[PDB]
Amino acid sequence: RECISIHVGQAGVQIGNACWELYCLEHGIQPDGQMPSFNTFFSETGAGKHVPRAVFVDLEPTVIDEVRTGTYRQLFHPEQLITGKEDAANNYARGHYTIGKEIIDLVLDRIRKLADQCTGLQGFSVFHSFGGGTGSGFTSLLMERLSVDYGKKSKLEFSIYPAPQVSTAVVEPYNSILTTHTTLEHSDCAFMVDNEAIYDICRRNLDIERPTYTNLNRLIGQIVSSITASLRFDGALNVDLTEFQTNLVPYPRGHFPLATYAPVISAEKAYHEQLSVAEITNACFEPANQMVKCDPRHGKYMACCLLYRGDVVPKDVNAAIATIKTKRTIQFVDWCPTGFKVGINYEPPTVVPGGDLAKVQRAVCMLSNTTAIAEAWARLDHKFDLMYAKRAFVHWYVGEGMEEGEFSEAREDMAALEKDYEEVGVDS
Amino acid sequence: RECISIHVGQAGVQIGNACWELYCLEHGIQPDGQMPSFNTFFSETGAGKHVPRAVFVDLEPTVIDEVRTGTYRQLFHPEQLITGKEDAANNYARGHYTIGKEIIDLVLDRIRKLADQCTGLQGFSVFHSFGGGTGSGFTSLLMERLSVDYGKKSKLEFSIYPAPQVSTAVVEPYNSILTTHTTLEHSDCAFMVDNEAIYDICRRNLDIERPTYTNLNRLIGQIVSSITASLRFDGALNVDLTEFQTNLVPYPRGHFPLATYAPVISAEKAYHEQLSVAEITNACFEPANQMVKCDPRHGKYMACCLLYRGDVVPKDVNAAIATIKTKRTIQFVDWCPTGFKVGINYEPPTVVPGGDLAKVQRAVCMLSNTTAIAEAWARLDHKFDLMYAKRAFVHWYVGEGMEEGEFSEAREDMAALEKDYEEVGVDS
Amino acid sequence: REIVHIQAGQCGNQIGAKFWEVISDEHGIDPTGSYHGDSDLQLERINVYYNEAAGNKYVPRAILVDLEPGTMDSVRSGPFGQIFRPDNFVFGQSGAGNNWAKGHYTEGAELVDSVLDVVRKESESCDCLQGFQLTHSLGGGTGSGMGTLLISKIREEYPDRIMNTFSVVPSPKVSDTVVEPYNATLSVHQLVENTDETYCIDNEALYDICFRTLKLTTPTYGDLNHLVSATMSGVTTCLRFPGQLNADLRKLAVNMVPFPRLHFFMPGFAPLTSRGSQQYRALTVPELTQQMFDAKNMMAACDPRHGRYLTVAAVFRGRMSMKEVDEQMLNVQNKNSSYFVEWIPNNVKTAVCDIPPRGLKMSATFIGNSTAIQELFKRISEQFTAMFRRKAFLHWYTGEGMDEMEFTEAESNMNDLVSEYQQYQD
Amino acid sequence: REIVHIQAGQCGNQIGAKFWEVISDEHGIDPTGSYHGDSDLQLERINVYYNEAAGNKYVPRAILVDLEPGTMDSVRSGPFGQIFRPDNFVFGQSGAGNNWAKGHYTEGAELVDSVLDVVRKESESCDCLQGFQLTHSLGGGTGSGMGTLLISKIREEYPDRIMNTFSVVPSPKVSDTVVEPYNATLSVHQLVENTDETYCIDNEALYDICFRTLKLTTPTYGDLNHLVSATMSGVTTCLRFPGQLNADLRKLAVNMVPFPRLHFFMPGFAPLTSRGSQQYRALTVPELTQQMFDAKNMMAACDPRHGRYLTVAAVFRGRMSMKEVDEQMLNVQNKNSSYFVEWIPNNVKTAVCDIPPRGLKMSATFIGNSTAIQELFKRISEQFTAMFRRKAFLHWYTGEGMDEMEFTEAESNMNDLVSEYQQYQD
Ligand SMILES: Nc1nc2c(ncn2[C@@H]2O[C@H](COP(=O)(O)OP(=O)(O)OP(=O)(O)O)[C@@H](O)[C@H]2O)c(=O)[nH]1
Ligand SMILES: Nc1nc2c(ncn2[C@@H]2O[C@H](COP(=O)(O)OP(=O)(O)OP(=O)(O)O)[C@@H](O)[C@H]2O)c(=O)[nH]1
Ligand SMILES: Nc1nc2c(ncn2[C@@H]2O[C@H](COP(=O)(O)OP(=O)(O)O)[C@@H](O)[C@H]2O)c(=O)[nH]1
Ligand SMILES: Nc1nc2c(ncn2[C@@H]2O[C@H](COP(=O)(O)OP(=O)(O)O)[C@@H](O)[C@H]2O)c(=O)[nH]1
Ligand SMILES: [Mg+2]
Ligand SMILES: [Mg+2]
Repeated sequence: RECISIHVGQAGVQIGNACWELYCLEHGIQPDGQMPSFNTFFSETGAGKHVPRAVFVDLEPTVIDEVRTGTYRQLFHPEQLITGKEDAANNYARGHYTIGKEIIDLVLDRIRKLADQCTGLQGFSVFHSFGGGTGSGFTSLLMERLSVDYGKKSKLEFSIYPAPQVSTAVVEPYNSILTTHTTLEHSDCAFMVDNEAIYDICRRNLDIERPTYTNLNRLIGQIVSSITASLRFDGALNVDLTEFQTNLVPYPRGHFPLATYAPVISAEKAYHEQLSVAEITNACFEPANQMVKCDPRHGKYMACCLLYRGDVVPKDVNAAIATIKTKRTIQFVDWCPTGFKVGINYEPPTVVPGGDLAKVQRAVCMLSNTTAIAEAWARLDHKFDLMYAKRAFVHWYVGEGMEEGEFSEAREDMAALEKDYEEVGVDS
Repeated sequence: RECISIHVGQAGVQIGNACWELYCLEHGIQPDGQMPSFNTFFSETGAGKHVPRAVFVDLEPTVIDEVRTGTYRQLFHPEQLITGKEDAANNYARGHYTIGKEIIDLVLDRIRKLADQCTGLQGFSVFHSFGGGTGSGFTSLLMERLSVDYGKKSKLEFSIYPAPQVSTAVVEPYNSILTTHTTLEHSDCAFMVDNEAIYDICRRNLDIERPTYTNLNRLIGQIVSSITASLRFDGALNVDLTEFQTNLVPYPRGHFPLATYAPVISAEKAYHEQLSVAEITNACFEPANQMVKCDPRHGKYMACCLLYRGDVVPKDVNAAIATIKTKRTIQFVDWCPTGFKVGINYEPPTVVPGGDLAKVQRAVCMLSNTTAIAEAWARLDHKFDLMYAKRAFVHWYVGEGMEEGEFSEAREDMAALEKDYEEVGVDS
Repeated sequence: REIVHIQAGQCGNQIGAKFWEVISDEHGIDPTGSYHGDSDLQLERINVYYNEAAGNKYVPRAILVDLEPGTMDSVRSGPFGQIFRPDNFVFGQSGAGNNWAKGHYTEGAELVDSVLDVVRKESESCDCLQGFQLTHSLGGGTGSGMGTLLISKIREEYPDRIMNTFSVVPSPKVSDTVVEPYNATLSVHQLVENTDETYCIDNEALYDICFRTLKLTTPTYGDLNHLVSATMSGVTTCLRFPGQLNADLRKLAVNMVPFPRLHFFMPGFAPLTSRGSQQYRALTVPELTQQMFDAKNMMAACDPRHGRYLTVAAVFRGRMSMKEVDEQMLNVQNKNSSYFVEWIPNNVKTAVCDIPPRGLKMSATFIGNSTAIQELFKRISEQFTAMFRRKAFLHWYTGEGMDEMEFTEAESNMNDLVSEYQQYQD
Repeated sequence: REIVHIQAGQCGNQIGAKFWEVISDEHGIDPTGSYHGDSDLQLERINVYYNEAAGNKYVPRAILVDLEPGTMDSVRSGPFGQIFRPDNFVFGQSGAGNNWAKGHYTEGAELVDSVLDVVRKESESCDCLQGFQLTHSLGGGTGSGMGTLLISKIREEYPDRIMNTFSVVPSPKVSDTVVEPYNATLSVHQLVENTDETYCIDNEALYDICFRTLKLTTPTYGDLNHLVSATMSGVTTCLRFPGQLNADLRKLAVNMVPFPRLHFFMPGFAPLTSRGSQQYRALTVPELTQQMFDAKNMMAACDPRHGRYLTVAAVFRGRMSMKEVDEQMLNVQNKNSSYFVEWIPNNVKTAVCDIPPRGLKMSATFIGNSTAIQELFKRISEQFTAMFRRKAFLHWYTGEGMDEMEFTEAESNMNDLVSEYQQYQD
């Protein structure tokens, strides 16, 4: 019943920092590993120290060093903290090939070591970003190997969705297009969120006009914990990760369920307001709490999964579902009946001490696969196209051995993906 | 069994301030929402805090900020307090169109959120003023949307009637004429009062020669509470808001029942004097307590509703009615028999601590639809005409996209309205 | 043998609040539901109005109906609101607002299906129903509007059961709803031909009695509805309890209705005088008959000596001689022969029960069917016409789909009852 | 004479948690395993569900099956999880994930061999089995998927034993798995012809009952599964305990199945009302029959008066007269003759046990086989078709090797049950 977390790149690792901090908060784990009390994620020592079963990869020492100098440096095993010396430079060509390919063997052997520590490997999940060099480059490299060795294990990916308006990486389209090509075909499911959309959540629901990544990742951590800690904890409907895959992936392509999370409420907003299960789920179908800037009303739904924490009675859930099925404007694709996975954990929602979110007594996470995602690809299509037509920055990949045909090909694969969304949109 | 209050504009909000203060006084609600004890208006939290189901709209931060810095800032939910940055400038053209139309979507979504919080929305009422930019401009904009979404719910409006002698808004005729055009057709019933008439009440019955709006709105609040708090409280004849509409609106045009309220008595005037139900109702048919400067003896009655608080015995009421039907000079229109709605609540009348009105043991509110209202329109007709003939101030509307034909049209709609009053006056 | 009662409208619900109170008084049933009496008779015929639930709990065989929970709640909050089971509270949410169209024609119509289902459940709980009784106002939305709808369906299900109703008739002086005559007109249109009989109660007359003979200066509706319940309870107890005469409700109906359409009644009650005079009163049969005949002791704002009497029922409670009763009724017939209709020989009929109302030695209930009743119809019809021409509040009604020609026919039907009273007034 | 019960899936495991609790309540068996009762009957027929282990320990004759230790652990952690022996916990590691293919076709299939071995060990421990019972969900991976596989093998080993199962049927409103109708379709395809009978439980209907008649605002699945266990326990106790009628499960099966393929049941239960009304209820046979017939007291989201009734079983617990029962059942047959099928004279059958359920004076279990059941199949089949065309999540299933033509045949088979209900609906 075990799983592995993999943190690649800054985004992967810094999100991971929040994630493991939250898992410590879930059980009262001390920075040194001492836990007085979740062995699906952790491995126990004779001292009662538990080791989070995870791998941290950075090709630049700095971020891992940040871990190594922080409080959780005692928690993590030195072998889990893997670092190279040089970067990918925002570039798949080095991340996947030239540079990252050198260290990956080590990385894999640490993974395999942990796989041998697992007794019942259920699977794993990889945290990264769609635009970066290691964030997406190295990441796909890893998938190429992991899908061989662990072909039957859960291969869930979580990635930051490139913001349409702000991006620090000029060749991000190129990176992301190459990842599509290589991740679609290897991964089982990839989830993503938009930091821009999140900012809007922070300013509207948390009332914060100063979000940093350390805020943004707390919110992400909430979502992740709902599906990682609480799915291993007790509930009414205990849903596994493999079950998630078995209930969220409808086609052999990928699919890309997007996250939505409600409650996201400031302490003051929690006052004077009573949420019910149904009210929270109402919020879950509002564009306003959509974690990716993509309009839910534009597309049609294919999948939807609702996962519940704390004070949730199935009775209320059932009523809530009835209304979301019938009251809303949620259009859905023919193919699908509304079999929405309901996970119901008794495990209460948790809050980070010193965080922004209010203590809540119940909480709902929503995953959804909508046809509007093709518009996200359309965004990438043109951004890629523009650059590629001019061949701007192309020498930074070509010099590492990339082929122009390959890039065209990858775009075409994306186009095919868009076409398949088109297909799904056609009802039948 | 729920309802929504909507406060638009200063007039709407400052009156609302008095209204919600009174509701707090009705139940002992603390500024923080803590109530130790009316859930038709309020929504309950797990802390026992109740939230007044209302929306506050101001396009200028200041008045809402006044709320936000006062004691009731803890009572109101931050989302209920909606503010823009700029004003309508006394001008429908910006209030309804150019400016207010930008924020209204937010406003509506907060309304809809509350509508979803309602379980049995009975309806709502809107507080504003006939002359202002948001007071009437924005207001009608709102009605345009609310009448679609909530077509079957109560749409009661309350507005300040432009004083014939004092007005601070030079284009008030123009504003009010445009509202007629758009409110007549959308709203169900609009009530109004004249601050000048009220001043006369304050100086003659309360003996106060220094009324401010904060006095004036207390008196308005009294009237409103009689029909809002006490209609949800227990009585002999428990009358609902929908019932009010069903008992006050005779035609599909609008109608405009005017308020009259007796008792309005200073503490010293209460001494040495014993009011009965009948005596109070005698006062209700006196011009002297008429809240709008329009002579009750001029027109003919069409509707009349009497709502009772505290120590009222139907027995006495019946006798009182007999005498008002037969003793008075109240002429009434043929169409109507004297079916005057009697609401009889056991709920006692309440008084604002530090207010001007005396503690009374019983109280009567009167609503009435008289043909004399056409004279009020006549006032507007000429004021509009004068301006419009010269085309004074016209550029302040034209520059926002208003049409001259439209203005003519709106006047004509008013003329038609006057003609319908003429019609009703003709007995048949 | 059993009766089901349904209350509707704020009026009907508050009247029933007193009615049931009295019935339990009659049988010694506690506000909480159990029987703590002390007479054999108290339990013996309890079946007509109560189901004994396990634990010696008695459930009043009645349904409380409204479209606002708050009124229902206030009923429930008092003594005897606890004796009613939750299942007898059938209500919606959002009023009616005293609108017939909403009550009958549209919204209230929706609730009626759930009401009727409970009615059916109770009809099965009874061994054998004698009939049904409903309490309501003629000018009210749920009282008359929704109530009428219900009646038409109950009658349909049970043609063979007694369908009667008591209703508050708009008093000349105190109408609450501007279209109260409209609602009343519509209820005549529907009720008269869908009921076996209806009673006419005028609050104005009641307020006069309470001060006129009872000399009271503080009544409320609960005090006046006490008087109403006195007449209602008077009727059914005899049917319940041992007497001398003929103690069956249906037989009463048979004796009081000479013609299929003219079944309107004027209730009255004796003894009914202030305590001061109680030291100066004598209790004889002529004493009760004096109070019964006197128009001022009628609860309906009519004047029986203005019209003609078609039928009279005199119900007596307590030990009286047969002779005395016979003779005094004869005397009444003789002395007031100018008001009685010549077609019916011996138009005054009697019924005698040997059980007095709690606290009194004797009592009598006056039930009459005169032609004078038509005057109420005339007042309403006239007022109606004026409103009809103007369509006052008819946009509310036509807005809910009520058609003016239906109202036109309703007007005719009112006029028809008047003409038929004239046809037998002679 | 004995029964073996197997629970599977998170649903089945949690239902069984309440079921066994109740059985031990019935016999006075402590959560730790020993007998501390107080009635002769409590031990007398204990054999059907318990093995007495040395020390006066009773072992529930059941196997708990899952593919996740954590659910099993949570069961084990409560009272009565200690009464089960470790050997009755058979589970794997890694879910199923609500995937039929995994459960039945592939991975769960692997575990079944160990389950069956324990089954065999228990079949030997019994003197003489009457049958087997399984608890599961129709749309679940281990509930239906793995569970079905097991059933096909048990039936193979014991053709002569009763094979029945109770299963949660996907409610119209709350499906959890997107392909829940797919799993259900596949289970029909496998189960119907590999079972003697199956019961149809709808959670939605259960949630309505708990608020509708029981007036409760906090239930959980444990409270609703209590109601489920009431019906399950109702059936087998009679078989266990002395009664009047005919108290054999097989005989029940014989009387309820007119046709080899149509063996689906609608359970219902009486008395089943809130405490408030308990002070206003009477406890008679007609009272129970009123609650039994009423569709709202059914635990299946069907409507028996929409379809036709093929067979009805009325099981009674506690002292009742034979006469009264006979007459009321006859009356039911008479009054609801429009719903019964004309081919079966006297289609309402009874069974009577003299032991009441703990705490009640009397109780009754309603078991029906109507044609109305087909409506559930129709809903599923339709939903299935849509998904079938799109292959939603079928890559998960086809990825594990499930072939679409097998699914095609499953669809037909669903439609076949509907057509056969039509064939006997007439
Ligand atoms: N939510 C979130 N997004 C982040 C965080 N850090 C970076 N990102 C986003 O991820 C992308 C940045 O990737 P980089 O940090 O440039 O690169 P990398 O993927 O770590 O790998 P290299 O390019 O080789 O350094 C941008 O789109 C950022 O907006 C973080 O802590 N949280
Ligand atoms: N009774 C009462 N009348 C008020 C109050 N405040 C303003 N009024 C009247 O309402 C009108 C003033 O409207 P404004 O305050 O100018 O404007 P507004 O309607 O708030 O909206 P803008 O023009 O965009 O500022 C005048 O006729 C005032 O006499 C108040 O607190 N009470
Ligand atoms: N006697 C009597 N009349 C009542 C009572 N309540 C309302 N009424 C009368 O009923 C009429 C009003 O109808 P109402 O009962 O409010 O209608 P509804 O509640 O909408 O069905 C008026 O003529 C009142 O005098 C009451 O408790 N007793
Ligand atoms: N009555 C009832 N239904 C349940 C319970 N648990 C899950 N369910 C129902 O079972 C279906 C989900 O299947 P599940 O039991 O999770 O499948 P599995 O665990 O993979 O075999 C849903 O329709 C739920 O409503 C329960 O404890 N009681
Ligand atoms: Mg980096
Ligand atoms: Mg302003």
